[PDB]
Amino acid sequence: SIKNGILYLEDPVNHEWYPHYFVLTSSKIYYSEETSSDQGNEDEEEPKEASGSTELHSSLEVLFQGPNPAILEPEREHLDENSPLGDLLRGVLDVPACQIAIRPEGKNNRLFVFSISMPSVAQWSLDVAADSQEELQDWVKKIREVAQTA
Repeated sequence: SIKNGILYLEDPVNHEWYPHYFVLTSSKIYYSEETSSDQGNEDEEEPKEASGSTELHSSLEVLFQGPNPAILEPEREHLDENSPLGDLLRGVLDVPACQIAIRPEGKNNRLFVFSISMPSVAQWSLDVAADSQEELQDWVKKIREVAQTA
């Protein structure tokens, strides 16, 4: 995961720019719709909860899982750790075999839009736009940076 942000894309659902999540790996491109899952595990439908006269409550253990809690597993660093479990990739592609094409005049009120296309897949043509003109230009350079090193 070298790059991560909210990149736009003409969704086939309504054929229009849609702000969907986007990820960039050293040698791959991922994308998803982003579900409504975000720590939504604190609301159970029950006839009111009830606490007893017995419980626990320690301290100093929480701080041992704050400042970089990924140190108690010296197996891999800056790698695909818990990727296929705590993210669930919806889409994937190969970045080291495509050709980007910045477009200073996409369409439908979109001057900043770079269209992608691989010369060895099926004459395909993708389109993506970044809110920040910098993120857009920086995104293209990255695709070329990972492609030039893969």
